Amino acid sequence: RPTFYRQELNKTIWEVPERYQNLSPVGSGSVCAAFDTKTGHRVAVKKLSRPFQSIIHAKRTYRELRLLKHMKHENVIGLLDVFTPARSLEEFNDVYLVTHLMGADLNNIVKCQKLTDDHVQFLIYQILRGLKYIHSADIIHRDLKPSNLAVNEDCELKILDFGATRWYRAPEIMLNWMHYNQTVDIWSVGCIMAELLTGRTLFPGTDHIDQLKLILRLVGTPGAELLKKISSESARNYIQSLAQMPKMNFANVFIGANPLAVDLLEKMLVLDSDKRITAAQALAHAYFAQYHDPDDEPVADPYDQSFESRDLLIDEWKSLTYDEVISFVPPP
Ligand SMILES: CC(C)(C)c1cc(C(=O)N2CCNC(=O)CC2)c(NC(=O)Nc2cccc3ccccc23)s1
Ligand SMILES: CCCCCCCCO[C@@H]1O[C@H](CO)[C@@H](O)[C@H](O)[C@H]1O
Repeated sequence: RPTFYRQELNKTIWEVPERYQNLSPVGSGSVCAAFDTKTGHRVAVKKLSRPFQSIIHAKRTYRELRLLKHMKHENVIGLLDVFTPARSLEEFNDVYLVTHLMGADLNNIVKCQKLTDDHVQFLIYQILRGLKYIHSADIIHRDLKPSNLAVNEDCELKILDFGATRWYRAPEIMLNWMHYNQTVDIWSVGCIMAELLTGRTLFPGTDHIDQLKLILRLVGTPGAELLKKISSESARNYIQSLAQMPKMNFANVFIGANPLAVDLLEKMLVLDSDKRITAAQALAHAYFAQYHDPDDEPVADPYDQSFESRDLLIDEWKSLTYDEVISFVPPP
């Protein structure tokens, strides 16, 4: 066991190994940047807020730890370390996770640099590559947005989840469909891509219903083929009295853009989730001809998420979370 030191950072107590120094808050869990003396690199340390307060908190803590231990891909957040000051299961109450610090989020980059077409190919390529991996573990992000995309000075990107969101959300989620295929994530990529291309938020909705209104103005009101799959009688009625609205031709909307980028956006921003391109299919799209390597777009090992169906006691989730802290093995 290492030697821990304590310190208070903005009305929070932080107890971490001496390994990590120069902690400075960046987020509120809450997150500090820090300097990892063992490598010389900068890290982000997340301290879980109240990890075992309820059964539901306890399950989310275990969820995040299990997920982060599983993710081993260049374009997805990965765990460098996980630690607790606690000397035993009965003492266990705090959880800290450590990852490589990337210097900026994509939101930051989009505001005072107009990206070139080459930049858009590389940034979206990477989000797709990391998504192919996440999806191959039967995980859905569900909140992909520029603030969840950490980017370095070489514009290398990783997907994470800090935890409006609305501007990037698939319309089925905002109408609580409850099913949700993984292409809800592809909807988000289409919104991100549009905004990388134009400099402007695609669907800057003011609230929940304005969000859907703006979405339908671009993509059109549901076509017969979509309406045929709608099981809920209310939904169909809720839909049939919004404005009878045409799909816009995206070629007309994203004026200056590479026609291959317009094509790909048409294949992402389809209302019917069944007809949206998959991350794997997208990686093969000619827009990414300069980046695609089918031998280097890997998939995840199988991910057991049977815990998701289980209704356990706090201390059960807590001993499970403790087990995973102990079995952690750092990357090379
Ligand atoms: C991208 C992917 C793989 C779908 C993630 C899911 C979650 C997650 O927690 N879950 C998302 C799904 N929903 C929930 O129930 C929570 C679990 C992540 N968690 C984090 O990205 N955590 C962190 C965020 C910001 C800073 C960090 C610094 C060091 C370590 C981790 C950090 S990333
Ligand atoms: C008024 C706005 C209408 C939004 C229509 C969203 C339809 C999304 O697409 C649907 O998603 C489901 C997965 O959630 C699938 O089961 C359906 O088969 C598919 O058609």
